[PDB]
Amino acid sequence: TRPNHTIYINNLNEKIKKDELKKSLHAIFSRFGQILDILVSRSLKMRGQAFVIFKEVSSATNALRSMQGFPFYDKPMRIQYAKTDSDIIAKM
Amino acid sequence: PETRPNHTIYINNLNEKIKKDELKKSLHAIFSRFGQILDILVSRSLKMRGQAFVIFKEVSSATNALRSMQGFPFYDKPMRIQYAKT
RNA sequence: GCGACUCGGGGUGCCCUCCAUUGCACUCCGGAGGCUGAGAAAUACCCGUAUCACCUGAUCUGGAUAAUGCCAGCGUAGGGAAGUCGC
Ligand SMILES: Cc1ncc(C[n+]2csc(CCOP(=O)(O)OP(=O)(O)O)c2C)c(N)n1
Ligand SMILES: [Mg+2]
Ligand SMILES: [Mg+2]
Ligand SMILES: [Mg+2]
Ligand SMILES: [Mg+2]
Ligand SMILES: [Mg+2]
Ligand SMILES: [Mg+2]
Repeated sequence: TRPNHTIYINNLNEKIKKDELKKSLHAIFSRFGQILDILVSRSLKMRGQAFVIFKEVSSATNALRSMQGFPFYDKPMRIQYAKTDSDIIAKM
Repeated sequence: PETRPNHTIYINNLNEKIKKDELKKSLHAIFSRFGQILDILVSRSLKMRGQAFVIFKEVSSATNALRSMQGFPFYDKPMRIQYAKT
């Protein structure tokens, strides 16, 4: 896949609240770069997943490569580059 | 706000199920790497459950502490650390 | 001041217990049962100049709860959709 400012994370523990996820996710991923936002959805379709939007793309690679498979609340987490830019990015 | 940087750190999202006594010990170890520790305050109120303070002798210490352990797994729950107010 | 009509604005969460789901979103709602609410999915409810819906602050603060804007604060904050008819 092509690099993107946004990394796609899944296999997340589904019982974690949107806000703890956001908060906790900012914890794991700050290191790599300035984050613009973390988008969580618990809707059947999008539960257990999340999108982390990075100001820099070097940052996302820097994150995905490093945090790949790393533990998160009792279970690993998968990371890939998002398939397409996020709105907040697109318009730039 | 502004996260104003000082020598004490405030961790939260800590595992509520763990004995506060053991928790303090596990907190001393894990953090005694970032320098001198003047004291660790683990919370005891059914409202402050899951949080604690780590008072470092030096401020720089607290800074590396935060950074490094930020989001670090601890009893199946990523730590979250910031500076304590004032 | 209530109230109609017309058109428009808006939110849809939490899990002490179960089942289903590994899902590429910004077109913002799975099933049972439980909680709050007017409303947590229906063109249902609510609202249209507003200290009288809702948003942004807020990944905010304080308290409670199984848990959640559940209750406070912030909040005379910054935004936010009007004409017509009738007593
Ligand atoms: C489907 C659904 N939509 C909306 C609500 C209502 N709702 C969700 S958040 C909120 C009010 C929050 O007010 P708040 O922001 O806490 O006032 P503040 O503390 O900012 O002063 C309401 C009424 C509901 N109970 N169910
Ligand atoms: Mg139900
Ligand atoms: Mg508010
Ligand atoms: Mg609160
Ligand atoms: Mg309120
Ligand atoms: Mg109350
Ligand atoms: Mg207001």
